[PDB]
Amino acid sequence: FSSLTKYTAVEPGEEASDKNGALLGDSVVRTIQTGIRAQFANSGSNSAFKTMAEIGITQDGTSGKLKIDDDKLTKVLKDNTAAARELLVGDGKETGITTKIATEVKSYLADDGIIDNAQDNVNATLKSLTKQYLSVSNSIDETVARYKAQFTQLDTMMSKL
Amino acid sequence: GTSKTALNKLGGADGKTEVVSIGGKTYAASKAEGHNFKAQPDLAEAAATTTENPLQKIDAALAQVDTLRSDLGAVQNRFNSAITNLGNTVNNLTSARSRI
Amino acid sequence: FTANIKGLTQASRNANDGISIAQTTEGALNEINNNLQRVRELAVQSANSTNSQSDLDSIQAEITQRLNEIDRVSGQTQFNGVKVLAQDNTLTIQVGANDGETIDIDLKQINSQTLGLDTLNVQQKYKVSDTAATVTGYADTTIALDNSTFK
Amino acid sequence: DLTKNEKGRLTPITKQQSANSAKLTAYGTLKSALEKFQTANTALNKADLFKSTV
Repeated sequence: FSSLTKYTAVEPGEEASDKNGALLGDSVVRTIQTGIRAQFANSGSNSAFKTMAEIGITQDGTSGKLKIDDDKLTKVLKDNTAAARELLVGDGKETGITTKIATEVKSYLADDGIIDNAQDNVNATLKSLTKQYLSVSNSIDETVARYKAQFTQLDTMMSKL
Repeated sequence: GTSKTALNKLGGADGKTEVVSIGGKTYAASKAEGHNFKAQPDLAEAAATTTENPLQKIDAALAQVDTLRSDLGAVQNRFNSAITNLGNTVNNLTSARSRI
Repeated sequence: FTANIKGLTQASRNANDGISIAQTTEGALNEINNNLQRVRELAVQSANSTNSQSDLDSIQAEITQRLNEIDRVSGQTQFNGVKVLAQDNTLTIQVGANDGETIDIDLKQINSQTLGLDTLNVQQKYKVSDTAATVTGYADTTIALDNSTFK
Repeated sequence: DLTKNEKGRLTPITKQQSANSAKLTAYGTLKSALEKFQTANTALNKADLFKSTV
């Protein structure tokens, strides 16, 4: 997701830049990132330890990389695996991170899914742009036809002289 | 730029932070140095003792996250509208100059 | 038209500033949500009373200190004069016939320390063990016998 | 004025279609990512595996 951020800032001194970022002009991926990160914050645990606090799963200070504490995670899991069982698995039927992630992904893959709707809108937009390209192409063809008529006229005038 | 000898209150979770009080408001001397007073003449600091009820603080933090993402979406669609308008202007003007 | 060139250039830089605003808002959102995750981690850890209070206080102090560090490094990065958490500024796109309607964006003072999260303390203060007449230490003095009487 | 007109007329809108194609490729990449998360979820959601005492 951090690799999807393409940006080249330009000061007023230099002219306009032709290069455009791959993921720019599009906020749906940012919404997906926010939703995924928020759902990653577990709060439906049956145990009092709703958060993964006791285990030792720590996100990075500036980014979402899990700066996992190997010795802390190891000492906690040798202390008790039951906390891990009751933390994220929960009941195992409906409660749990995996269940909601899978359900929302199954929603996304369908037509009602936000990613599917985004790509449908993308293809509709590019088809409208293809219609615009056809319009510009026929205008270019007409203008080139006039230019070639003028060029042949100039050739005829130079031949007369 | 002038240091004043004055009674300093306790500050921090442990209370060992020696928070200097200036103008009747206690400003944490730890972060007082290196901060521009012009932008924020009266910044908020950790008050005496502690502030309870963390639940409303977490609710405020998540509301801040929500309003920040809303502002980000507003900015996104705003410059998207600006970009499409300027692109339409550019292509219209180049078609016109090609025609002329 | 010569004004068209400068209008187009400033419109392009305004769009670039808007993109920079979006990216720095993403960065700020990432930072503040990392802080929120750490804070809820601390709250869950300190909810139980079995853990030592000194460790909880040390973790609270560390959370406050790197929150201050990240806030100050965010507030000392100002490129092209755009920044949210530091200054209040209004930016309006010029109406040079390039934009149908001019939109004005306000970047106000937005910080999480106003919410009072740093003000929180996990452990309530306990009265210190006081010893009466400890008789320890000294006081530095420079007084001396009077010059006139001694002379 | 042939060169100026040609340079203007070759690529007037192509950047937009290129951006749309890049967006579609990004959608495909994130789709592959979510499939690998499906695989991970299937691997871990098994509640019996935490009962291992070999």
